Amino acid sequence: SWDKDVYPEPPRRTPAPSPQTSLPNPITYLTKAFDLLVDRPVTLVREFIERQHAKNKYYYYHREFRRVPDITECHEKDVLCMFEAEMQWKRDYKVDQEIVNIIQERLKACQQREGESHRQNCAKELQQFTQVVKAYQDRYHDLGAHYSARKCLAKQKQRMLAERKATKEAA
Amino acid sequence: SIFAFTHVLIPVWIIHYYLKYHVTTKPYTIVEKKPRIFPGDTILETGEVIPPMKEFPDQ
Amino acid sequence: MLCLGAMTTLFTAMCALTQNDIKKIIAFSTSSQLGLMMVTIGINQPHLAFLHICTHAFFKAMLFMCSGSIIHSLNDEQDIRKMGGLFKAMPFTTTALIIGSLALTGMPFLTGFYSKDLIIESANTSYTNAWALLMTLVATSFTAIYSTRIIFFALLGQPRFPTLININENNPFLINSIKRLLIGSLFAGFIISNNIPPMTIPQMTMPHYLKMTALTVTILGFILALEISNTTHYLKFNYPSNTFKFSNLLGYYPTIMHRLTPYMNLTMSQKSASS
Amino acid sequence: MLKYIIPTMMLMPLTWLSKNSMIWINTTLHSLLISLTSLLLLNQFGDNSLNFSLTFFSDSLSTPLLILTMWLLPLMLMASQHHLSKENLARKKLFISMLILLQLFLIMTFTATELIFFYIMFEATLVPTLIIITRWGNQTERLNAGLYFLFYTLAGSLPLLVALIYIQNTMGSLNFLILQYWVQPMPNSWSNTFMWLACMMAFMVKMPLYGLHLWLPKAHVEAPIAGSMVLAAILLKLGGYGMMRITLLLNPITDFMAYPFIMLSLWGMIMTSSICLRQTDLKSLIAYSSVSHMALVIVAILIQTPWSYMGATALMIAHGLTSSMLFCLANSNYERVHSRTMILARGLQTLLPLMAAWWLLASLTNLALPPSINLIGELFVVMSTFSWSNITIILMGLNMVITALYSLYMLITTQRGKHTHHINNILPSFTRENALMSLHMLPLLLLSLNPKIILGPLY
Amino acid sequence: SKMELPDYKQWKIEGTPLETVQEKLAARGLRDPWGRNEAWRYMGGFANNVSFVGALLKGFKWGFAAFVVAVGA
Amino acid sequence: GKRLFIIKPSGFYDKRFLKLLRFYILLTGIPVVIGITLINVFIGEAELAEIPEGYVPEHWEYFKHPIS
Amino acid sequence: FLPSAAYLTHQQKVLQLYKRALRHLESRCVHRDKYRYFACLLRARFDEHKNEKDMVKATQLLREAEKEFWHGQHPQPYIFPESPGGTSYERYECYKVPEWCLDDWHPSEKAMYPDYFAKREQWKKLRRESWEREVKQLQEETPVGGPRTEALPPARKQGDLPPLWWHIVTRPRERP
Amino acid sequence: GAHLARRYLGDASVEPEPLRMPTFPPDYGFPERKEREMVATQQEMNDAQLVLQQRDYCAHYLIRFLKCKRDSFPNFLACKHEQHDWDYCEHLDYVKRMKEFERERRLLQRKKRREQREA
Amino acid sequence: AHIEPRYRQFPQLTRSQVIQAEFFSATMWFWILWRFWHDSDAVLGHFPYPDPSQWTDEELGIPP
Amino acid sequence: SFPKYEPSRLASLPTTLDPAEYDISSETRKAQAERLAIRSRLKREYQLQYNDPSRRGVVEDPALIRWTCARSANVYPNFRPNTKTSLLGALFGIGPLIFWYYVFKTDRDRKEKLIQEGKLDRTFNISY
Amino acid sequence: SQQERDPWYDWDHPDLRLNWGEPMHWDLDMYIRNRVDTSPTPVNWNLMCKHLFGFVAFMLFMFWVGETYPTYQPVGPKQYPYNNLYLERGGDPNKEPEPVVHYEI
Amino acid sequence: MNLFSSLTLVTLILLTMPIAAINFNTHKFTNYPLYVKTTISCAFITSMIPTMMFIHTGQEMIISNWHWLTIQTLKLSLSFKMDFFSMMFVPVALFVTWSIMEFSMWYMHSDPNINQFFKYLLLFLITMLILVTANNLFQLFIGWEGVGIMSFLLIGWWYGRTDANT
Amino acid sequence: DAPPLTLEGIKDRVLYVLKLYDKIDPEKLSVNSHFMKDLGLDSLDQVEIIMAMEDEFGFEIPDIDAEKLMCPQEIVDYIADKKDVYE
Repeated sequence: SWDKDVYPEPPRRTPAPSPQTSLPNPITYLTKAFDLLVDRPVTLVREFIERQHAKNKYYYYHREFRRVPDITECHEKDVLCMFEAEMQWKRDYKVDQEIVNIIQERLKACQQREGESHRQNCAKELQQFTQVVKAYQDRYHDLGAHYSARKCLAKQKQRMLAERKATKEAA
Repeated sequence: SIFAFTHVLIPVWIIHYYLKYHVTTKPYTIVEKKPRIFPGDTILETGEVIPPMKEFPDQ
Repeated sequence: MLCLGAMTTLFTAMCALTQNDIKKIIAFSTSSQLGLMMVTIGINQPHLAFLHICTHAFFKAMLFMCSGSIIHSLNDEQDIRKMGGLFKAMPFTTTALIIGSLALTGMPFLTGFYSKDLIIESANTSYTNAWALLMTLVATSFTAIYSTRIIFFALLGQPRFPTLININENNPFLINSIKRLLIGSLFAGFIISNNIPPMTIPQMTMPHYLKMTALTVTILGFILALEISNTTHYLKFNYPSNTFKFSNLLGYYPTIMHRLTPYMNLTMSQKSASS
Repeated sequence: MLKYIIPTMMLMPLTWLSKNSMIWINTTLHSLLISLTSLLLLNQFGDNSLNFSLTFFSDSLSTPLLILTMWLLPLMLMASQHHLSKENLARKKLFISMLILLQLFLIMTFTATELIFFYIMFEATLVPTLIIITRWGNQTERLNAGLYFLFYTLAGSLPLLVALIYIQNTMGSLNFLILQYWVQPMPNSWSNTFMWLACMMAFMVKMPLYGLHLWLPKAHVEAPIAGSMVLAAILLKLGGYGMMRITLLLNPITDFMAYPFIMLSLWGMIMTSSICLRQTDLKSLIAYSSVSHMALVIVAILIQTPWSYMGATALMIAHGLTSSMLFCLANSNYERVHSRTMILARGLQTLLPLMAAWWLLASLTNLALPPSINLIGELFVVMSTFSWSNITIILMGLNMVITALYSLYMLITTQRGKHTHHINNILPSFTRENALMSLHMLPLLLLSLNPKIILGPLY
Repeated sequence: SKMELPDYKQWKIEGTPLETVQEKLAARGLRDPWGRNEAWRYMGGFANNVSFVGALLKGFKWGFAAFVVAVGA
Repeated sequence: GKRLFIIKPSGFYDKRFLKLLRFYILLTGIPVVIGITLINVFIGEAELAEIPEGYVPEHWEYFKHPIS
Repeated sequence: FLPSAAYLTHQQKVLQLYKRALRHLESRCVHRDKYRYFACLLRARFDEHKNEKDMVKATQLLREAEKEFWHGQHPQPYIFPESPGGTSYERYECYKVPEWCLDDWHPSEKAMYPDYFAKREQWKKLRRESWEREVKQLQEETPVGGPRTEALPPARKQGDLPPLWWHIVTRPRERP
Repeated sequence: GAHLARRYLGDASVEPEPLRMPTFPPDYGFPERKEREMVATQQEMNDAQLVLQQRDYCAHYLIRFLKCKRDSFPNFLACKHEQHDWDYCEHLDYVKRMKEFERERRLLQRKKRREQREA
Repeated sequence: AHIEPRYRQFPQLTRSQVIQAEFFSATMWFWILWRFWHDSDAVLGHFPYPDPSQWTDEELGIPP
Repeated sequence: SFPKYEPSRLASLPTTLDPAEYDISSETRKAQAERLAIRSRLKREYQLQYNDPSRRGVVEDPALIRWTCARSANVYPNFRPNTKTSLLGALFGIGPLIFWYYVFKTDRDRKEKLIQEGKLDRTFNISY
Repeated sequence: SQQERDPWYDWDHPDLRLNWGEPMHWDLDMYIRNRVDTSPTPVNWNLMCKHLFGFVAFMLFMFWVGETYPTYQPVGPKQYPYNNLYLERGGDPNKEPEPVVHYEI
Repeated sequence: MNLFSSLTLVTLILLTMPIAAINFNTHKFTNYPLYVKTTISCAFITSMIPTMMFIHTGQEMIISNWHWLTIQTLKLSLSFKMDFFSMMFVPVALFVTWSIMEFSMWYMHSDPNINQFFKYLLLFLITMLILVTANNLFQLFIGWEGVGIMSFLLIGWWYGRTDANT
Repeated sequence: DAPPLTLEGIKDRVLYVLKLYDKIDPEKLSVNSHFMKDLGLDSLDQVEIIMAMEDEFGFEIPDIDAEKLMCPQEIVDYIADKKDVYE
């Protein structure tokens, strides 16, 4: 499976039907025929493959890193300091795109689960989604295509400088 | 006859082997607008009734 | 939505007079049906339009297949002229065409009644545009009259077609196919229409001349096409009076646009670009 | 990539001392070995490029184009017999070794660190194609075609060198990485505009832009088939590659002086897609088709969006494949009827019942049928340009309509309906021609399955 | 392949529309139509085919008996 | 005496090319597909284990599929 | 515009207008009995003036007939669905494979059809067998310094087949 | 209709307009009449997943109707009496809305009538 | 036996096509009669269309 | 009976009513006879090129090759700069370009000043 | 040149309508059949275009006359339960309700 | 339940084997209409089942798999849905098209190129199905232009008759 | 899609429908009987005849060939040529 903290669901609910008819229920006949025709040979196939790979194993590890300090603690030129700093920043940009992908997956999940009961029990996800995407719009958006890391720093200085000057002369 | 239902069954077997295992291990995947429980019915897993709709009058 | 759909509906309804090709009649018929579905989306009513897709689908699948049976049975001559009489000669396909055309307009009351008249009732009980309702009403009358004309000129006239007739249905496949699709047009429209969860409000409360008025208009259209036929029985030869000429050249739109716009852009490609 | 360079130097003299009736199998087999060898490189991971001592590196701006060139070489070569078969063995060896040298300098050009080395290998790409198209162009103005080719490419490409020497002695050395790391914006003076205008104008001439695209169509109608495919696919996509390389520097003034070039390319795209509707000389329709697609590429490059660059490289790779194929089918038709004119060769539905399927599939890839990668490119460029100005989508869709119109007209005109009943010399199509068809299109569909490779460095 | 060709002057015109056009054009005073062709169109298994409401309303010649069965069941 | 000789252009060259094409995709299609089926029926992919206390592995064995 | 001559005649133009006007009345005039009425009315209209010895009267009435015909023609006339303009118009041109082909086949496929290919080979030997003397002598004997016509005379002089015949005889059967 | 003709061929003062309907207010002259039945149990109706413009009055019949149709599936024809009860409730809602329209018509007509008699 | 044409005469009819023609058309007509009597009352819409809403006065505080 | 059916650039005037056919002179019949003779001699030469068993290749049409060379590379001569040519080229070359360039000046000014202010729908406008 | 020249003359090219020796009109790229068909129109040209534009402009004029004069049955607004159906519009689930409850009629 | 998704996917996947069958055939078929008949018949009888489950429960679901180009903040897998419209539209189109297969068996009995005709018609069926199942809008565009191209070829079947390819 | 024809049968059909006509006679009627030469009828009725052949056999014969047939033998030959019916 996965981590149900990070890919959560609402709890499952199933109601019990109750005929009120005496046909009785042809789809029950068909799902029992499906179970006995299909579900047992598929289970035997996966069980054989389970044993055949349960003989011997491999492994793989998720790659982790150290931390280079920052771009701001490199000098004017620093060809080999900025290299580490900017590739670390670009890997953060990659993992951050995938964070936005995961949050949009959650939003689509709440849309398709709740049916037409949207605005009850999905406003939490739209709220946190507009939160995280307002952060992304503020930070990574208007930096063009030849981003390295330095334009992000210039946009950062520009944004906090404009907000500081606005709140100072309106304070 | 037998050629026809093996022509139908071997894609059922292949795609149901595919649709259980890899599709289930991928988390946000096949998802459902849930079945619609009713204020007189009960739950299969937990199990209790919802109280019914109230009095009728002028029905 | 509804303004454009009403424009299409009246345009093809006016356009489907004096169209001696069978397939072009059925084309203008299905364009008028899509005009009804654009008006149906002109009201906030998607599921009636979906039900109409289903009924229309079985409907004109069966209708094109009957028309193709006729056309291949007489050597692909394919036109209304030189085809006149067909009833009592293999009445299976004539039966097929009359079941199809009676399901057109919803003769009271069949699978074709359901979607089409729920559409006109929901359109009349709405905040509509005072013009689209009238255009769709006139176009339902006109689809009644060209359904009358395809019946009357394909089936019941004195037989006009050449000799050496090879009119043949010693054939299992066509009779099985026509069989199965008329069985589908009889029941499956109501079968699909009945047991769906209604995602709208059934209006159900219409005044005098607002619920039976669709059937009234289709029957008076049958009266109008009947008197057209009885005037056609005579021997008069009056002149064409330019509504007759407006209906033949398809409202002049395909003619004048396909002669004008391939002249403009291609002459400018000669003059500016290539030269 | 010196393990790609030195087998090309060890492939050339083998063809020289190859015996009679044995040049062909040796060259074809060893170029296919080079194709597997090229397929080994595709490794570009994540944050950086993949570097190699000073001269060499690889990005996805360069890796699919390099794979495209080395895959294109046997296809190029096997198109290039039966129209010099009666010529001399020595002249045949000379032609094949000339193409091998041209491939070598193309690999040199795509695997370049410095823009100076890129300029050297740019006009090294220039020189052999001249001799090829002017010698074997097989019409009375192959002279004029080679001459227009050489003078436009030199006379545009030349002040680029002076601007590159200026960037050299104002910023130190000219690695792509240092220019990622030592760049600084140059504001709206006038000399900044002139340096940007020189560099971008050299590349504009290479694209071709609409102001100077009379360069192309003579050099396509008056070339042999190998040089035709090289010229179109690898030279135009090499020009776009070079623009993508140089535009990392000089960002702040392209918003001020890119407005004429975007306009010129859009209106020229509309005019060129209109002019390749109504011409004769069936070969030239695909030439102006390539002009129209590279105009779309130019608009995509200069509006500076990551979506735009991904769609730009996708459109480059897809149009290179499709235009090379469609040139090869045009050469097949010219083998048949000895005409080059459009309205003469007709029929080809009764006759040649499966060559028509490859014509159809090529014209549907040109039409942007939706699994074609042409459509992926055009779609991303449309998204980016509607983000750019919110009204220029009308020119895009009008281009789309006219593009499908002329490509499908080129299909149904010559190859739908009636032989002229006086041609009476066509043989059924050779296995060689069909082999070139299934060498073009099978990698296009098998790239269309999992196309995450060919998108750009802004993946 | 024989065809056996049901022979000439069997038609002998007698037909209703062609008889009307002969009498009207002879009232005009010409008496010369094409004449004897389209009697095969105008008699045979032809010639009082059903009228317009009859072909559409052909349904209740078998539906009433089954409908009375449906009322009784 | 009714039947007639229809006139087709040819079949030989077309069917020969497509015969060679299907047989030469099938030539190394069967070993590759059967071999990768043997791979995922015998050797297995990997497990999702973690980096232990003070250990440095290869630059491979960070991948799921074994042929990768 | 015709292969025999250039001028049609006055009579030929009158007659072509007669056929076109009668066809347009066929298209106007369904149920076929009112057609017979109006068609004999048209025949009466052209036998109003059988005794016309004048010429300018005839051609001016012909021009007024073109006026009165274009005033009342029909937009979609019943054109026969095998003619050009009609519904077929080489509908079954899917298999009108020209017959200079069926000579570039593989010899096993030629071993499949032995006797027909022997007969085609002896027809082709007949074709080249009688080209030189007959056709060259007729095409240098009978033409004047201008040929000045398009229908060509046969080999009526002495012997074998009339000239210029291969792509007129060996056309497809129009039902392939 | 004909009320449309009266509104378009008379004057726009006395004849009311839809979509700007509540103009002379509720409890204008009421004898303490407001009940507004509301037997919906709206959270349970959220649990039943109904539609916008159906989360309204006359929907408990819709609840029972969907209940019998779900719980009795091969019955193509049985569940129609609760369906007609739901249609009868929506008929009562339609009569209610028409009462609202013609009440605003009568209020506006008589009040502008009286102030025109006094003016 | 096969099918044979004829010249200017009324064609031959095996009785299978006429029995399926009778069967299909008359079952349509039985369906439409059993649709009109037994169940609906779909042309007439199950509810009396009222007069103007009540024709009553002292309705919720009408102004005198 | 009718306004005698004017033609246009698209409406074809048929050869039924010219009406100028009917004033035939002897020189017009001589012209039609010469036209018939020219098509006769050209078809005769065509058939004699067309009916040999030893001919393998194409029919070698000179008219199509004439038209292609007259349309492709025999346009640049002849040519002269008139008022008509120069004005029409300057009106079809740079006119529409400067037109859409003005409208892109307008739309880019609107977009720049608009998001300079901050009244846009860019609460989320991600795919830059 | 192309919707004229009726195909019963039986010239050489069966679709190009050409007989191999002609001046080969300068718009042979465009005046062919299947691209531009210049048959003689049955009525006129100016009469055709003026009637078509008159009909389309008449339909647009009556579209506007319909748009200024709507139609409607005598029907009031709907009576939504939770104050014009809050909590399932735009949101703010516990912050700003506007209390307008319906009073019966 | 995974049964519902599995049967919808097999009703999609049954519409592939005739096309790859004739492309990989090399031994000539003559009962290819019989083959298309039985595969479309079983596709219909397996597509009536999930709609029966649909009206039996409701239970709407979407499926998605095999993502590619997850480039920016979006992504796209081959992803298609089954809600009310894509439930109760697909057996209608299948039933209609199976009858059209029957009528094309009889009507096109004479042309000896029936196999390429059925290839075009069945490929058109596939593409219209992909249009009427998808929720990813790019796949809707795929179905859109694919049925456009199939309409082009399937009108221009009869080569010659320049009215038709016009 | 298979009605076959013959020479003798289609000649009998053409002679049949010529015998059906009013103002000629079946008395002296045969295949070698010229229309304008020795049956005395007009060219107008001759083109009514060719109209009848077109209206029965379902294909337009050209207006150049509505001029110069004048006899039933060449009519049967021309229809057999247009329909390509030999063995």
